[PDB]
Amino acid sequence: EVQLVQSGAEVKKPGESLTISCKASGYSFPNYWITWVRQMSGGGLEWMGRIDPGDSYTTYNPSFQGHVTISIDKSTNTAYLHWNSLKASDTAMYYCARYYVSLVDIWGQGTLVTVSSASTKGPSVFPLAPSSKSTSGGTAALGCLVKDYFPEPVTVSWNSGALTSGVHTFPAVLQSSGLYSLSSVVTVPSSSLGTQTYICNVNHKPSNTKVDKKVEPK
Amino acid sequence: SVLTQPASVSGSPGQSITISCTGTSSDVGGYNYVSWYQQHPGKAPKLMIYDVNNRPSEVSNRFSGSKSGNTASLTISGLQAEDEADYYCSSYTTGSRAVFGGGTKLTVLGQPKANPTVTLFPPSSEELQANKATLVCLISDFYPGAVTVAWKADGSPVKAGVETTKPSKQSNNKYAASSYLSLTPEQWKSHRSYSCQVTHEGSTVEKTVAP
Amino acid sequence: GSHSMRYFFTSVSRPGRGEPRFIAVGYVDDTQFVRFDSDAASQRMEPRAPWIEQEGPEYWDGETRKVKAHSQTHRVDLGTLRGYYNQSEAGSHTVQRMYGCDVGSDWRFLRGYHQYAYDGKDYIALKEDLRSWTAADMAAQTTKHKWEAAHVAEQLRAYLEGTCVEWLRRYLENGKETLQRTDAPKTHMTHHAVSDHEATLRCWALSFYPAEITLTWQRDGEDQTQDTELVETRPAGDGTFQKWAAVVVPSGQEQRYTCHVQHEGLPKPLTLRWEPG
Amino acid sequence: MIQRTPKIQVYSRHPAENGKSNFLNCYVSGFHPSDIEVDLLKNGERIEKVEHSDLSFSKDWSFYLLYYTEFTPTEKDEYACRVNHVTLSQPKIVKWDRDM
Amino acid sequence: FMNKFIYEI
Repeated sequence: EVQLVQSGAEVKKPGESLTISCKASGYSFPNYWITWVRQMSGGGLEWMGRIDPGDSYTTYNPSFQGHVTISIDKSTNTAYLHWNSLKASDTAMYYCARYYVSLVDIWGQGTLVTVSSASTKGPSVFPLAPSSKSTSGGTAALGCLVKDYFPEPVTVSWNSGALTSGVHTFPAVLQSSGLYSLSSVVTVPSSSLGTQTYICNVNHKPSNTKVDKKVEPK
Repeated sequence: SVLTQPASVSGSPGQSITISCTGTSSDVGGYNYVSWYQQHPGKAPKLMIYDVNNRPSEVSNRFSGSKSGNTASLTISGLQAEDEADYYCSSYTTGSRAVFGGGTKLTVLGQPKANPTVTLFPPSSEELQANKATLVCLISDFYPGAVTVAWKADGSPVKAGVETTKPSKQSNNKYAASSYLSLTPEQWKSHRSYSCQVTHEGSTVEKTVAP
Repeated sequence: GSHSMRYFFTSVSRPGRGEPRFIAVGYVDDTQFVRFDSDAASQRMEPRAPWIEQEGPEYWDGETRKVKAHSQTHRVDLGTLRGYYNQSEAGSHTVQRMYGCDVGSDWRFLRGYHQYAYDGKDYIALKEDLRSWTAADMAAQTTKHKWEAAHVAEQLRAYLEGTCVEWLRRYLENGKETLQRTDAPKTHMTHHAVSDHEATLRCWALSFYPAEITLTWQRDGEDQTQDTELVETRPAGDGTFQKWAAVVVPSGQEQRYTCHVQHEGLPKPLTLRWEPG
Repeated sequence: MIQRTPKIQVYSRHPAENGKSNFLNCYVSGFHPSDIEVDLLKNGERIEKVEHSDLSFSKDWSFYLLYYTEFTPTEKDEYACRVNHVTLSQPKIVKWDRDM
Repeated sequence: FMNKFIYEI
């Protein structure tokens, strides 16, 4: 049983160069090409190109021709995919695959590359006050808006972690600005808004940011 | 793209579903080299069916393949929750190449329908004090995990500065998503009422906020 | 060439009787070692020589996949060619393909070839330089432009100068006792009187390998080609070959005639005579 | 379409000796197209279990095949090869001569 | 060892 083992994930910026690799463990008879495939977030499988390990003969997809270079080292059974200059459109998952005669029979585990142009920025936290029209005799929703931070992740606790029931931190959104934003919402009984204090605690490790925002009724 | 698959199919556990894969006489109708791959979120494709109806010994015999003319079919019998993934077909073309389908998202309905819970927050005064205005529309506890969010200002559709996440599994295996309408303090005060419209399984729920 | 590996593919459309016949055979010199028959039961590439049987499961799965890819490509070719020549799928048509390589005495690449025929006639062929095509008619010009646009010649060249030679070398070593042997011909002469004045001298060569051989009759040491009957070299059925040559001599003049045998297993040519009695 | 007439040779694998087992061969070659019927006859009757080689062809694209079966010459039994082909006006029978 | 590459006529 042969498996393709790709190189680790890459965090890059536009203009930088990149080379991801794919080593085929074990041996196989020379009946195959090595194929590189791009899968953008939520997209299908895009055939980028392929190479014959025997003679390094390379075929590219006309859409990827000239933007990327595929090479091989038959002495180590390692295939390479090289960008001369990353463009931040290349942010996607990249798979190597083996095309054996008439079939793609094995896939590499994938190499996620992320090309962001944003700089490290701590978030600004805004309170999401509970609606003054909250359900009397029921529950109310309050939270914190963690806005315009980079990079992932951010940590949101409530009342120094002493409040866990009702907490729902939503996954972040990636805006067209390159920065992230998320919201954490705690559902509390409406009868606690007048007496109990709710403090959200936003911690952003890659920028040494710790913000504690009080969410008060009105 | 070169091969045509349905964008999504659904099924109940224990039932059977079929995914179609349409090509031309040069790939699907010309050769008996149709392949099928299963892809769970975050993971690599895995070979399930090759050579139209052949199957690896390690792949469950609940998966089978067939072909007729220019359309190939994958059938999964006795649906289990683990079968919920993306499915891609591929065919041989001349020159020993391969063309892929667009992919099909399979949903296995393991829970009853759950209508979404929508809470819409206005821009905070702390944020308005910084010449910013963000409307936070949060959706939670819906199933199956597919919603579309449309924003409206006094009834007219607003598609500008809208950032929406995709559905994501909660701890209770229901789904959640959020949408952000970024505005200016002037645009926030220039309209009577903004609105977040969430559509789930045909039904549309609405939440409105005013200055 | 000292040694050669060749693959032969025949495709025969069968109107009214189902899928087209497909028969593929591979040879190392004059020795068949693999076969595939579409009508056979196994639907796999089968061995026909003892040394290729030592190859493991991946070899046979690979060859089976490659020959089935050739089988299905030929199935499309039959339809395409009928479209080129405007033929109404009611007649049986034949497609033949042959490719392979020769090596020199040092087992290194000497020449490669890739030939394609339609209905027993040349259609398109790779030139000796393995870079350009020779198209036979207007239909082959369409195939040529398509193959030039797809860089087919560059990729056939890599197999013919590379993979083909490498696996020939492997076969010649693993099957040295079959492929590198020389069985000198066992030779005898027979005498058949056709009348009281004439007789036929028949010079035999049997159980020889490889098939390349030369039988010549001489009279007073002069070649008698324009009076010699030669059957084509024929297979014995056990990996060896046979051949004979005959001349009609006047009764009493048999001692003037000699048969000369040339073969790789003979260091010097053999002279055969007929000894009345 | 090119058509070529088959050449036929009937012969034994080894020099025939009455009483010793042998193989009767019929070698058809140089014919086109590949549709051909070949039978081995013993005293006029068709021999049932007759094997054949795998279809191949020569440099002029014409085909060749080897039909063979196990037999034992008896100095009195007649053997032959019946061949039929589109290029033939009638089925051709070639008797087995031990001296050829 | 056959060729892994083949193209339609």
